[PDB]
Order: sequence, then C-alpha cells, then structure tokens
Amino acid sequence: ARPCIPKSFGYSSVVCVCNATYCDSFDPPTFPALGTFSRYESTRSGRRMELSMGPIQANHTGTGLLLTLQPEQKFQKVKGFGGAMTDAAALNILALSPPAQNLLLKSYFSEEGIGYNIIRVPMASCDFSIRTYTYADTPDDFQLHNFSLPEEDTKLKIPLIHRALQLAQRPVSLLASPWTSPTWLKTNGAVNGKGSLKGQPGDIYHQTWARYFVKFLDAYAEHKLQFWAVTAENEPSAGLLSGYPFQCLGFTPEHQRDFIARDLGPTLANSTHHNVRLLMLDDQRLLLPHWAKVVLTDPEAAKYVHGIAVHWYLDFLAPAKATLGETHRLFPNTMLFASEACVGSKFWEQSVRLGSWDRGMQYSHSIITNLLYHVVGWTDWNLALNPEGGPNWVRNFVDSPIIVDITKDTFYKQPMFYHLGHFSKFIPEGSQRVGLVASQKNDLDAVALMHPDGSAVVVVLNRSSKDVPLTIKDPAVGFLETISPGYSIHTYLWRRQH
Ligand SMILES: *[C@@H]1O[C@H](CO)[C@@H](O[C@@H]2O[C@H](CO)[C@@H](O)[C@H](O)[C@H]2NC(C)=O)[C@H](O)[C@H]1NC(C)=O
Ligand SMILES: *[C@@H]1O[C@H](CO)[C@@H](O[C@@H]2O[C@H](CO)[C@@H](O)[C@H](O)[C@H]2NC(C)=O)[C@H](O)[C@H]1NC(C)=O
Ligand SMILES: CN(C[C@H](N)c1ccccc1)S(=O)(=O)c1cc(F)cc(F)c1
Ligand SMILES: *[C@@H]1O[C@H](CO)[C@@H](O)[C@H](O)[C@H]1NC(C)=O
Ligand SMILES: [K+]
Ligand SMILES: [K+]
Repeated sequence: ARPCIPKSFGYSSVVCVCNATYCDSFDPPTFPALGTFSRYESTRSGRRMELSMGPIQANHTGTGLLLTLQPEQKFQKVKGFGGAMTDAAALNILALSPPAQNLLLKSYFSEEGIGYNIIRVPMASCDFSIRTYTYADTPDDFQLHNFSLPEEDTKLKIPLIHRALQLAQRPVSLLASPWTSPTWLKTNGAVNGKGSLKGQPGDIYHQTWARYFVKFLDAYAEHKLQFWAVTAENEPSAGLLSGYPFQCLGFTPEHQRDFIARDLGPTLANSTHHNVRLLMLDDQRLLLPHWAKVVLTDPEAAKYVHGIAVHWYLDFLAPAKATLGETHRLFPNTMLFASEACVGSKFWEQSVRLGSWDRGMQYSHSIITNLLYHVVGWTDWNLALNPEGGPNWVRNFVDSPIIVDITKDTFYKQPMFYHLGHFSKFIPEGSQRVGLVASQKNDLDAVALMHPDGSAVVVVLNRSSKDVPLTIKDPAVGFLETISPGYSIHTYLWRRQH
C-alpha cells in the first residue's frame, strides 16, 4: 500500500522514514489463491518487505538445494512476538505528534504493520526510566495500603497499551516483570547495588513482595488490562553483583525456587489472577540448565512454574545447544520463551546505528535460533528510543527497531523492525513449528511453521554475500522455485490443500 521512504545515515543499509503525514504500510492481509505462493523480501540493497507472487509447480528437476517441508513433524506452538512498553518507549512515542504516534503504533500493532501480539510491561522503574520509583515507596507498609500506580503508568504506559489494543485485530498478551522491590524490603536499602529481599521465603518480607504482584495485577485490572504472564524477577542474577548500577533484586536459583514455592506461587494461585502464568529465570541463557534443574526438580516450586523466560543480549556470544537444548531435553514439558532481546549495549559501539543491516540479521538469526530450540515466542526490548538510545537514567543506551527524532517529528524504522516483522507479521499465535530438511549443506538459515488454519510459512535468511538458488518442496502441494539473494531475508506463505 505505501512503500518505504529510504534514508541512509552511512551504515550498510537504509531506514524507512515516517512522520505526521506518511509511513510505509501494507494492504489488508490476504493469501494468494490455491496454487500460488507469496514472497515478502527485504534486502540490504534496500527492499523492505516487498511482495511478489509465484506459481507452485507440480514438477522439479535438477541438483540444486531443496528444502523439503515436514508438515507432520511437529514441534512447539507459538505464543507470539512483541516488545516492551518501558517508560523510555512511552516517553519517546508520546513526544511525537498525535499523527506520528498513531503511525508508529500501527507500524507495530496493526495488520497494516507487522502484527505484534505481545507487550512486556515493567513493574515500576528500570534503567529505561528517567525517575526511580516503585509502586510502594512509603516505608514499612507491609499490608501495601499505599500501593499505587504513578503517572508513568496511568498517563503514559496504560493509555498507549489501550491504543495498541484498539489497533490490533490479533488478541494481545501482556507480560509483567519487576526490576526492584521497594527499598524497605531489601537488605541494602537501595534500588540498585547488591541486594535481595530481607529474611527468607515464607516470611513477612517475601509475603509482602508476593502480595505486591497481586496489587500490581489488581491495579492494571481496574484499568481494564489483564495479563497473560508475569516473570519471577527481571534478571535475578544481576542483584547478586556488587555495584550493580540500576534497579535489581538478587535471587540465587535456590532463593527463586523457595520464593516461588512458598510465596509467589501460592499467592497468585489464591488470587483472582490465578490464570496468569508464572515464568522463571527471565535472565541470560548461560544460567541454564542449572537454574531450571534447581527450581523444577522441587515439586513444590515446579507446580507453579509455567515456563522459563530467557534474555538474548545479541552483542555477546553464548552456546545455545548446551543451554536451551539441554534445558528442553531435561524439561520437555516446560515451555521456553524469549522475554527480552537487544543490541547496541557495548559502550564502544554506537548505541543507535541507523540503517544497520548487521543488527537486523542479528535479530532474525536470533529468532530462527530460538524457534529451532523450541522457544515459543520472542519479545524485543524498548519499542522506541531516541537517537542516543535513551532516555536511560544510568546512560545504559541501546538500539531499538524504531528511533524517534522529535526535532523533525519523524521516526526511523530500522532493519531490525523489518527482520522482526518477517516473523511477527506472518506467524499467528497458535502456529506450530514443523520440520524443514535441506538436501545439501548450505549457508542459509531457515524455519518453517504451520498456521492454525493449515497454511504454510517459511522464513529464509541469507547472511552470506552470495545469491543462492533454491527450491522449497511441500510434498502435499508441489514446488516453489526461488532464490535467496545475498544479504536478504524472505518470508514465503501459501495455502495447503490435500
Ligand atoms: C513527511 O514525509 C513525506 C515523505 O518524505 C513528505 O512528503 C514529501 O515531500 C517532498 C518535499 O515536498 C516531496 O518531494 C515528496 O513528493 C513528498 N512525498 C510524499 C509521499 O508526499 C512530507 O512533506 C512530510 N510531512 C511533514 C509534515 O513534514
Ligand atoms: C486468599 O484468598 C482470600 C480471598 O478469597 C483472601 O481473603 C481476604 O484477605 C484480605 C487480606 O489479605 C482481607 O482483607 C479480606 O477480608 C479477605 N477476604 C475473604 C473473603 O476472606 C486471603 O487473604 C488470601 N490469602 C492470602 C493473600 O494469603
Ligand atoms: C543448521 N541450519 C542452517 C543450515 N544451513 C540449514 C538451512 C536450511 C535447512 C537446514 C539446514 S538451521 O537449522 O537453519 C539453523 C539452526 C540454528 F540453530 C540457528 C540458525 F540460525 C539456523
Ligand atoms: C510434469 O511432469 C510430467 C512428465 O513426467 C508431465 O506429464 C507434465 O506435463 C509436467 N509438467 C507440468 C507443468 O505438469
Ligand atoms: K505509592
Ligand atoms: K552503546
């Protein structure tokens, strides 16, 4: 419907420019008729989710790369894709004119955009905040009579979440995560630094903290917002670290285990919010499988844990097979979910690289890696940041898929936006990952899924410089003859009849 307005800032690719009167957008989603496939293509050279169609052919000859769909080899079902409504994201969005705000929210949450269905909501302040606060800063209020949502929630986050919900045709799921407790519940009496809850699981401090989760859900419910899930703590390992610079709350895996078993689990289960799922860990993958072993081998904790949330810091290397793979092998019935991902956090790299194709490829390669290790969903960090990668009260700036420039009432959609959208737009909630078998060794990254209605989707990423001819075979349907250009990403979709 409206194409990308490209702009280069000197990096390897372009951003797409939106403003008060223009943003790139799709027509209302429709499938091609039976016997045709759709291909959406983005390239470093500058194509952005461009649609072309081709025939599904009865026959294929030749010795080229064949990817055969394995529609009956079924793996995990998918919860979805989205990003985080931090204070920083909300401040950036609301600094835009109403029109530009709307085109930004449509980019992410409408079918004219990339159809996000997950929003992560911090419980009070984090590093991506300009104010340090909790919902219960009045000291020694153990019954939490003075628990309340400040304007960061009531004026910024909650109204934006409501507007995202109005634009979406897909049901949107909310996920809540706390960074710090009130300081009067903590050993160090500070929002940051090395510190945990005082006392031990099952006592007044731990019970007050569990009750704070319920008060949080109660308060959002008064605003007509219900949550799909909460995590047990954002990055619990961070609060074990001397000098930790921003909001945290330290738990060892044993501390998390006992807090869940004695306090958080029972308190949620006994509330009106008992159907809210509880996710453990919410932290980096090298803590697995150990953390999962500690928590999930205790039946009193295990009965309350619905999944394991993992963070992906895409700037750094870590094993996936020995972490996610081993966790899935040991605990196949506990879902894995990616609750936070980001790039640009190294102090020596520019936090925001406008038009970086490399950071786009980091996003899609991570998503593919996650899906191939049984992960059910993938959640970006801040939905929008400024050109500095902020605001952030400790200057812990990073990149975001959308960068707001309030001096021009403009926002820039990064390659990361398009790389995420190649998945989010085309993988509805309830889709199931299926197998995809290569006839020969090749340099491509790929994943296949089946939609709830039986339709196929395949994503193909080419991080190499070489154009790679290939054929996709759907044994029930026929062959898709195509090409994967160097530095491209493609999403293929087609109807399946038997
Ligand atoms: C928002 O951006 C659009 C697209 O860049 C601007 O419209 C362009 O304006 C230039 C200069 O007049 C023309 O050469 C283009 O033909 C226009 N493009 C389109 C698609 O209309 C628009 O002026 C910007 N709006 C605001 C409020 O700054
Ligand atoms: C478990 O659930 C019941 C409600 O079904 C909670 O009972 C209420 O507790 C609060 C204080 O926490 C009182 O102000 C209410 O008067 C109680 N209402 C009823 C109907 O009993 C109970 O406290 C919950 N257990 C917890 C939070 O540990
Ligand atoms: C190992 N694969 C790459 C190989 N060239 C390939 C491509 C297509 C069909 C089969 C195999 S992969 O399964 O696609 C994969 C696994 C990962 F763990 C992370 C990836 F990014 C990608
Ligand atoms: C496919 O293969 C068979 C020959 O083996 C042929 O009859 C048919 O015409 C071929 N072409 C198409 C387009 O089906
Ligand atoms: K308060
Ligand atoms: K940086």
